[PDB]
Amino acid sequence: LEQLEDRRAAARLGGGQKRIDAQHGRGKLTARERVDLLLDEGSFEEFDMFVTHRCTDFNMQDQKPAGDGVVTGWGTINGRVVYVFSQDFTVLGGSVSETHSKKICKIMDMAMQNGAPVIGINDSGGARIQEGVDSLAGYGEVFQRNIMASGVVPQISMIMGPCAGGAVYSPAMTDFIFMVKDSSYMFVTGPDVVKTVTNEQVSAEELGGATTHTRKSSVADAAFENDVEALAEVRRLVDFLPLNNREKPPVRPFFDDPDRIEPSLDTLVPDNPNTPYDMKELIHKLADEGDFYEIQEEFAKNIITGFIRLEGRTVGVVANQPLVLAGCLDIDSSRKAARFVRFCDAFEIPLLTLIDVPGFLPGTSQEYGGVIKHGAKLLYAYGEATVPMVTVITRKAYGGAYVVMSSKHLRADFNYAWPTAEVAVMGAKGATEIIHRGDLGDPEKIAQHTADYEERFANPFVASERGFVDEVIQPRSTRKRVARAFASLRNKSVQMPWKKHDNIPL
Amino acid sequence: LEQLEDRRAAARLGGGQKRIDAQHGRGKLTARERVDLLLDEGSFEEFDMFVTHRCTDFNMQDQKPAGDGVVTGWGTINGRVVYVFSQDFTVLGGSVSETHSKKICKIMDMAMQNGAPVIGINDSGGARIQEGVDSLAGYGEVFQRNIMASGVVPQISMIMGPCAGGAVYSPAMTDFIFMVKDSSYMFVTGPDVVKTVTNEQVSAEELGGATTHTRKSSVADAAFENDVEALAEVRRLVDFLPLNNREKPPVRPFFDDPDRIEPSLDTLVPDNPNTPYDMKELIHKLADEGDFYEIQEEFAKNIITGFIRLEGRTVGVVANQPLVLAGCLDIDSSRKAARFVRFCDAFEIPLLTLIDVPGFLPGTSQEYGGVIKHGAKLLYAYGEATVPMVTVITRKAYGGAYVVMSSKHLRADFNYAWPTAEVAVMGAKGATEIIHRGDLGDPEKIAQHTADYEERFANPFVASERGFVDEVIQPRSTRKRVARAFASLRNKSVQMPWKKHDNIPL
Amino acid sequence: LEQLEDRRAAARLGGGQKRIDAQHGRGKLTARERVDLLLDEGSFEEFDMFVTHRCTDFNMQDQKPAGDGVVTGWGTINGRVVYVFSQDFTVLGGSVSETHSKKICKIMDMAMQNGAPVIGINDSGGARIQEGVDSLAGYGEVFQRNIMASGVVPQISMIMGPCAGGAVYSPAMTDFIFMVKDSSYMFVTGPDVVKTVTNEQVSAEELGGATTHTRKSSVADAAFENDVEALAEVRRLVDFLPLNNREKPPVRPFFDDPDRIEPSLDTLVPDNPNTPYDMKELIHKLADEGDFYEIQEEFAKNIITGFIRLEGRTVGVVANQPLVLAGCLDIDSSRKAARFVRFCDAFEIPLLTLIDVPGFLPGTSQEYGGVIKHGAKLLYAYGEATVPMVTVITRKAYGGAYVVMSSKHLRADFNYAWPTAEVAVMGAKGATEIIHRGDLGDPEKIAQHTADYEERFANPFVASERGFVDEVIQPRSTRKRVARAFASLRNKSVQMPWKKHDNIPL
Amino acid sequence: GTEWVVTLQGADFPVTIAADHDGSTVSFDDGSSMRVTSDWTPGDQLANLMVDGAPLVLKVGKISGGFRIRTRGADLKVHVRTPRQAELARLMPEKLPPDTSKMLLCPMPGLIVKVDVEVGQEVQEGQALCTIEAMKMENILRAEKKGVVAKINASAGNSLAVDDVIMEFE
Ligand SMILES: *C(=O)CCCC[C@@H]1SC[C@@H]2NC(=O)N[C@@H]21
Ligand SMILES: *C(=O)CCCC[C@@H]1SC[C@@H]2NC(=O)N[C@@H]21
Ligand SMILES: *C(=O)CCCC[C@@H]1SC[C@@H]2NC(=O)N[C@@H]21
Repeated sequence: LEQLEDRRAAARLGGGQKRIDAQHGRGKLTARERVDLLLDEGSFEEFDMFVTHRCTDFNMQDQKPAGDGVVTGWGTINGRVVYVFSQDFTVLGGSVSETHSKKICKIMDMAMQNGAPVIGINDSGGARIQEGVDSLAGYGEVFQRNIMASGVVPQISMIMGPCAGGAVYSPAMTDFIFMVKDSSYMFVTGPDVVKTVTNEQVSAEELGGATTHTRKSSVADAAFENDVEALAEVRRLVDFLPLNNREKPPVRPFFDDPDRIEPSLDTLVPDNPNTPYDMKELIHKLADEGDFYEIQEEFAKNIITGFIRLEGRTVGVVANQPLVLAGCLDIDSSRKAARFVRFCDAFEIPLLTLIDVPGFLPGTSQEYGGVIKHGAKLLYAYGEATVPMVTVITRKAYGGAYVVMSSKHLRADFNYAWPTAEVAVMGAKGATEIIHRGDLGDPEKIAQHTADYEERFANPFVASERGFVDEVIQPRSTRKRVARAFASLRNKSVQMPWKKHDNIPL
Repeated sequence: LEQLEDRRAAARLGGGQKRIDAQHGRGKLTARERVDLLLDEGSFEEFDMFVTHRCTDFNMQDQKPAGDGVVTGWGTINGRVVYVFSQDFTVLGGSVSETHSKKICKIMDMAMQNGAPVIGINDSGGARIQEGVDSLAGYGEVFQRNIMASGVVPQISMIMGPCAGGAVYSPAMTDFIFMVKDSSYMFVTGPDVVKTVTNEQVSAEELGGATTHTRKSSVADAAFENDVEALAEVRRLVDFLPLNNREKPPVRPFFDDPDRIEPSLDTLVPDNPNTPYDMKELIHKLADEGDFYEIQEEFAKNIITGFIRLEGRTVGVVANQPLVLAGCLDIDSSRKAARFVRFCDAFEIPLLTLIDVPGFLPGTSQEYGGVIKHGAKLLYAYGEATVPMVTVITRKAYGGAYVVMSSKHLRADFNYAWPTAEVAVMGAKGATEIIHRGDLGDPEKIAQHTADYEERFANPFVASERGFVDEVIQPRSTRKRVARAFASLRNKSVQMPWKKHDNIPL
Repeated sequence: LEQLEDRRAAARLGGGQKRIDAQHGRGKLTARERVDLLLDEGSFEEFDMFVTHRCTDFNMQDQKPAGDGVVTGWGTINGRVVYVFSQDFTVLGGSVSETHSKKICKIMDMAMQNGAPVIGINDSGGARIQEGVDSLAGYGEVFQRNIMASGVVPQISMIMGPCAGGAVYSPAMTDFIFMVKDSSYMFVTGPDVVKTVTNEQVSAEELGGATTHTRKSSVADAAFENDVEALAEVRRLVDFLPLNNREKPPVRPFFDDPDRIEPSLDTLVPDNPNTPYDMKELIHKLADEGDFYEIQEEFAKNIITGFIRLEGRTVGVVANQPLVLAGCLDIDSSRKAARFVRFCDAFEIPLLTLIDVPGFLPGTSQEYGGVIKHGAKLLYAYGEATVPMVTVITRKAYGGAYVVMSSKHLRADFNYAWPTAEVAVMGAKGATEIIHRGDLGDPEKIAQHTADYEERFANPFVASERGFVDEVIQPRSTRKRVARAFASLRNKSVQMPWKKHDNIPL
Repeated sequence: GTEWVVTLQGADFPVTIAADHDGSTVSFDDGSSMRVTSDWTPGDQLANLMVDGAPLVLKVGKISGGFRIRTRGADLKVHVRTPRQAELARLMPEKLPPDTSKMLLCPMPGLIVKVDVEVGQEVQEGQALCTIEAMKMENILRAEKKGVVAKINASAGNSLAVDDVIMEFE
């Protein structure tokens, strides 16, 4: 029947051409166009295209659009199966109803039964108020599913419009949250209620816009320039990810050599210890084709987390940034890396940790803020992780932070060190003042006592004598060292004690 | 050999009678005296009593005290095996060395192979500086163990003196942290460094004193009046806990009746909705002999978390407090309950959730602080939880929060409601403004539209029609309803999908 | 830093150029040179190169060499990862200390976590006396590891110098022990104590030399001519072994045909039953490219144990040798094959058993020696084994022995027989004297009774009528029959009852 | 244990217990011994006992080292510890309440619904002072310690943020 073709075409129109224009007007693509750019050209199979809601209150039944506000289905990304749903803002604002959720649940349930990621494209006005608790329930089933699949299949969240209220909590639980620079936002409570309750006046963009979240709240992982790159970059991400927790990170051709030497590295650590250097230089040179997909770049900048490949295999990376807060660990940097580590581990992605940390960031702000708990998270993460862990300390490794950064006490596999490494209880200075009390009134004793601690302990060799640093290597060879180190760990298999689940600090 | 008796008695002296006095002067008991009050009278067996450190730097080898700063071993609490370590502040300040940790690791490793809790009594000046990285490694081995045992065997931390630096991170990862009102404290960085770096001058007690942590930082679960009650109250806690993640909560005699009726309850929810009531009244009347061991009482007071027994079995309880922030859900309250939930679950302790939440707390403060992530944690907790979950909504249950508070969509078992319950998308007012825009310029339309939403939706019956509330009960019968509800769930067995671990937001 | 290069090169010198010569003087290569020839050219990555001991007694702390006596790390053999440690005799005699063992444990622990063999190159003067119990503990952690890995990852021990005291017990527990003809030896107690306690005067070489052990004690699996062939033959061995108990025997190309016919075989069994033949001829003709790596060749020569490949896959082989003790089974032949069978099974290597045994070797020496127990070991081994088991009886298969030699009652898969096979309760003679008592006084009755038992029972057909021999084949086709027999069993999977472990006689 | 130390109205009573099925026999230092008989069981807020044949009715509550007992106008913490418990408890510092500001700061950014106190009025420790409306929820603020109102500076309808001094006390 060409009647079918009509219904089909009919559906495909969403809230209609006038609204479609409205949308485009905000520089926002349509639900369907977004899907179109996400999946491998013509590989999309749609489901529940003619689904209609079951609301009867408030004359809601006089407006029963097809699809009910969301496009769900499956397709592939570079030939690999992926499940998706794109909210159609032009249809009842892409408001969440019993039936809209159900549609999302169908593909989530399918992603789990078949071991394939789920890409969620949120662009909704929020709940469908007329449905009363059915709107709430709708969210519930999505949440539950979101929760059950955590660490079982990747869940990449894409916010390309508004995300308000209960809704925020779903993406919240997915493994990644990307937003589109200016056309997207999300917050639990609206700017207007923030007014009537705080008397504070603030615009949605200020409240929960892409920038606020990629830089201040610790909620989004990146803010993309617009709907097109946002989608291009998501596929990029997926190409690195494993399809689920059973298979290991995907492999693919690589036009680079595991034995590549970067002599440039040999002078990366500046002579003067007060002078930074950009840790990212190292990352790039080590990374395979120099490709580094960074996560949460604009947040907790005193620490870097990203993905790279080695010999064509995915490798997650956590590294300290001297350029910011002097590579200190802090509540935020901690929460930022902590989750990265756990995700990579839950999904068999190995970890490369590049170290140069002084200690933690001092402050009443930090302690009152709970570093005791947040700080621990990253520690907990490495302690729990069982994927292959390789480490390279480039310079500073002092005290508690030293231990936290994938130390050998957390059971990392390879603990490499640059000659410029310095692993110790604390800096020579402070160390001295504690070890030599009755010697301060003699500014030459302590000037000498420090000059010795410095000469005897600030380096990687005392740790070497102990075995805590498996080896001290020439900076240029890092790529070579690390690459084969991971290679030999491809078969690693380690068992944590049985337990329903962990109790990591929150 | 009475020579043995001598060596023994010698060791028992710690850093000497003069230091023992010093300690007592601070209102602080000795390591050994704390162990003495914690364990079943004469049941303590000590290990590694004559252990000495292996340091040779800084003439450290001229001071080789027995025990090396910590008292380790096992014993029982009410006949149940428990592993313990009490740091001896009088011996090298109870400073952490390679060998001090080793001693702690031996009983941790033992607690895990035999499935019994570990009680940590921290009272240490910090790392033993002279040991260099050996002190760090010492911390590492403890940390790792803390991590592997998370959610496998209860780990209760008792801070009864100083806890500074890397050290704080251990208690951090344990399941509970209790402090002793005035003689204890903890922080990652000391007050003096906070000055040299922040130019802010603050006292140890201000920086990380019992109070600061029991109500500002979210780190401690309670601040006991002094060493004696602290030790008493900890056994009290241990009496509720299961010995490990295999057995279920312990059982014991109970002089109360599962069919007890509290008519008083029938009038606990005030008629005027703007008038609070203390949710704790309910708890006590439901709880067995009225006993309620509260956790984190002085923090995130807008929510309550604690332990009670029903028919003599442990039941965890999470409930909203109208008396504070109007029972709102907020970052902190979320972080507070979320962990409580997860711990109870990991250890097969059922949950009773008493509800009366209006929504989440509005504010730029909240959004910029990441409620999207933190708020989610409690949701995640209930989603993930598989122990038996019973819920009683006493009044308010609106929108997102409604879903988060152990909703039927998170797969709770019993979803009871008091006639005074009101489950809905949002309040009648706001709901009306959204559903009826073209009607605001007619203050009698909206005044009537609200009066209808109120009359038609603010109640537990629409939810009942749907099945979301298994039943609406008479308040007086709650104890009876809930008790047998759990009774029937003792066999509950539910499976979450296989995964290395979860990826909960951090 | 070229300073690094110096430290590095300094370490590489071991006990110094003067001692290196001493070593070379004894025809012995250095620790590092041995490692150099063992691992794939440039594929060795060293660990703990700058480790120094922690001893303080007997001025031991004034001699803190780098590496502390042993060279550890990993590398590859034909591209497959292997973990290794070579004891450096020139350094404090390659004496075992707390730290020397630690180094060995690090790579043992790594071999196990990644599923790769461990090659141990022992060349040590024994324990480091000055360390006291720490030397004992040092051994302990190695032993423990040695034990946990037994049958989980192949452990090949190479003795290339002295090995005395507790030390011997480690290689004792590994899967193979190879010695170097004249430069090596091993014994629990030294020749000098053997004197002062036995008044017996014997030289180290006599007491525990390569020869003594490869043919008298039953301790070594082969004595190699010198350090170079020793190393070469070990890789040869490794090329047959699986990397751990999870994967199955490695596969590789093979320039031979599974259907090869050796007509020469049709006349291998001599007409006269009192004339031997060399069972090894058969083995070579069946073996793939005629390659047969023999284990314990020079010991219990009445039985042969070795490895061969078929269609490029590894196959273990146990076969009777007529040339010695008339292919009798005896305590030693039993112990010798029994373990071979068990190792092959523990590692999924199939077994081919070639049979021609008359029975067990009679004697007071045997009975008082416990053949009841030792004899059973081999029986136990085949009874327990579940890898694929193919058998070919070339001639004699009488009584008990018949059963022990991978009989069909031990659930072997293929029980082939050459027409020259003779399976029966016992020889025609003895059989007759028991069956016909009242007939001995008639030397023609028994002369005829025997002639009938002989003509009616000494063959493979009565056993065939019973199904005990799946088929009787033409000798020339053995290679063809056996090859495909195994081919068809590649999927074999059989389950033994659950148990912590076996209780085989010791 | 059988030996305990009951610590009442600042008085210590080293005591020994022996009990069978009927009741219990508590013996004191001076050789004297009372016989306690009771229906009581944990949780009962009221305890009807029979000590030395004479009725003793108490109101019970749990406390770390024993209970809060209330008999006649009496109302006192009764610690029941073991001799070493007691011994050590004696080394515990004596708790001194916190300090109070004579300035009632507003802890919730809300709206003042009502003030039920006048200037120069005298207030009891814990007495209702005012009532701020939070988020459609009433919060009653109360006197920290007994005192007298110096000055008030806010009234019905007022809307104050945190810390804003609501009242002052002399
Ligand atoms: C100069 O050395 C002033 C003291 C600064 C100490 C630094 S700041 C961050 C590092 N972590 C820490 O706790 N102290 C270190
Ligand atoms: C009345 O004064 C205005 C209503 C205030 C809104 C309340 S505050 C907490 C509740 N949750 C939410 O997001 N808004 C509700
Ligand atoms: C012939 O000389 C007499 C028979 C000898 C018996 C032989 S010796 C080893 C064989 N096993 C056995 O028990 N009997 C066989």
